[PDB]
Amino acid sequence: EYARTCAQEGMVLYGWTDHSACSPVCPAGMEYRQCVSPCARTCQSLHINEMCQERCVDGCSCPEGQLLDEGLCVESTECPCVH
Amino acid sequence: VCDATCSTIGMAHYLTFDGLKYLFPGECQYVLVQDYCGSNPGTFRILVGNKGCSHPSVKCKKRVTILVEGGEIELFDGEVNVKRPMKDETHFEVVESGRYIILLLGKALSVVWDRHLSISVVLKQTYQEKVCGLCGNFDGIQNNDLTSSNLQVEEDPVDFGNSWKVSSQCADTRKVPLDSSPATCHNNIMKQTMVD
Amino acid sequence: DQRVSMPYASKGLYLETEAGYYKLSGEAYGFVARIDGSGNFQVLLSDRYFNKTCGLCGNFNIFAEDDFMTQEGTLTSDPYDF
Ligand SMILES: *[C@@H]1O[C@H](CO)[C@@H](O)[C@H](O)[C@H]1NC(C)=O
Ligand SMILES: [Ca+2]
Ligand SMILES: [Ca+2]
Repeated sequence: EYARTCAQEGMVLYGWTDHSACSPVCPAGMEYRQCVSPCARTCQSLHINEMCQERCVDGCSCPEGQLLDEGLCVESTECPCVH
Repeated sequence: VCDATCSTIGMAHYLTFDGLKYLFPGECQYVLVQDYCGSNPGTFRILVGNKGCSHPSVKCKKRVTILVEGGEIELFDGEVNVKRPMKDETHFEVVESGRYIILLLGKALSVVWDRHLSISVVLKQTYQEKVCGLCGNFDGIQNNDLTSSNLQVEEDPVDFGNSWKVSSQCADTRKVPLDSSPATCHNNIMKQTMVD
Repeated sequence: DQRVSMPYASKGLYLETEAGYYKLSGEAYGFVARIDGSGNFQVLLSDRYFNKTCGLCGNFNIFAEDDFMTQEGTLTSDPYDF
């Protein structure tokens, strides 16, 4: 709680969970980042930018690649199609 | 060849350039028309966005964000707002004449807005299959205006516009059971004649 | 009472998931709720409701103290009967 209460005030903190020996729970494939963008580049997405100027939000997300597809992180090579 | 014209006739309908009325009730933000389509530079990205508009009512105010020449001029609640002015201001123009907001953006682009819901973007002969979006490709062929973002023709428009939403994690709209009577006129055959 | 799927967008309330955690946005009405995996409610709310909203999360004023004003309107010292 103390992490977020300082983040909301205009001063964010970084990497505090590295040594704290407690990470908040999240489903498989993802773990807790800090200040990830809400507009997560997912798989079935349209490559448009500079509309998501929203503020930065904490929460768990995928690795550097490994795009999202239906609540799991999957590698960008295996992006499906839909019909 | 003449100058084509999209439209948004009412809350949830769309008339393509080549001429194809279809039904698409959505509540997310959708690409009405753009130019960054396949193998092109990508000059302009007119968008459209509705809120509480799956069922037409006194709700459903529209929001429109048009992105041309590195700009961001947008409009809702009657007035037009510039969030980021664009470089070549020479082509910009705004003609608040009458009930409409006519709005030029270049040699071959124009927008019209009745201050309430309608969006009638007008394009010139310049493009001729350089665009895509909910208004289609502007090629004359009238039965390929359902080419989704994943490059195939679909038959059901409610699966089409779901391909063109910006936020890929908002709610995709629901395949409604087809019928000649909408919700209020459903099993209210009296009222269905006073409206007809 | 009818269980719906998710996402969901009726009546101007987009019920999404962000960063693996569930969100309920009401920007037309001025609030953003969410829950995490463990279960930790959060309510981001417009400055608008200053000298205004009153509930279990207190009035959006400045005074951290006075923000136990009961449903009658009574500054109570106890954080519990409030
Ligand atoms: C709050 O509203 C009350 C009643 O109108 C007024 O007396 C008071 O000055 C207001 N205080 C602030 C901080 O605006
Ligand atoms: Ca066409
Ligand atoms: Ca307070």
